[PDB]
Amino acid sequence: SEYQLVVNAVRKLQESGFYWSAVTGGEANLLLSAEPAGTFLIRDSSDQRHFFTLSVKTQSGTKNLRIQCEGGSFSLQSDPRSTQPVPRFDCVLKLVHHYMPPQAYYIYKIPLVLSRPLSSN
Amino acid sequence: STVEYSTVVHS
Repeated sequence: SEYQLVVNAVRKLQESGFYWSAVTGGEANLLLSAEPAGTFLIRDSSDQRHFFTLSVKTQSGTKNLRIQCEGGSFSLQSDPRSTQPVPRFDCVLKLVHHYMPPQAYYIYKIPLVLSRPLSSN
Repeated sequence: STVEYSTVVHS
């Protein structure tokens, strides 16, 4: 706890296969440019107060959603107009599952839908 | 590439 929880969360995130080290926001755009909507990856944030950012190919182009790490649990940055509290997760696989609806939450009003992590090749 | 940020509406 207090550091072990954080480092264990980071570790497991790094290990997940969703995570792309040494990829910028611009490079995420390139990687996701030719991919179908709902293709996503997690990468390092270039922001001072964030470790990680989720990049997702949406119906309306590539969007970026900062990941919050409070208490060593993960959540996606939430609009204060949310009527529900922010769901939070002790692992990234659960986070990702939560935002995989079948054909649901939205971004400012376009659906946020993850479907498949970006693969190498 | 323009890098656009968003937040999620949880409702």
